[PDB]
Amino acid sequence: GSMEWKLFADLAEVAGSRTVRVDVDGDATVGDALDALVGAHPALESRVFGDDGELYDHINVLRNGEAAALGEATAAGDELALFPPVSGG
Ligand SMILES: [Mg+2]
Ligand SMILES: [Mg+2]
Repeated sequence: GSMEWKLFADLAEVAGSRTVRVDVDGDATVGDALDALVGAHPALESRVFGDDGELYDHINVLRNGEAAALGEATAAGDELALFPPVSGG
């Protein structure tokens, strides 16, 4: 199904977009949807994933308003969000 990522702060700046539509498999996880996002906007890759290819602990991923693990299922119509940590103390 199709779903959309909303990007904020530094991540929206790096991607050059505040909203990205992705179309993933019916059994796609949030992690699969995240890989689709990065494929569309590869500049995000260094900000989202560590050297090990794992999501950084300090990146906040939401699915429909709630904290989401990358293993969570998705559904057509989902609104996913990525928030970075703030730069200030
Ligand atoms: Mg990398
Ligand atoms: Mg390495």
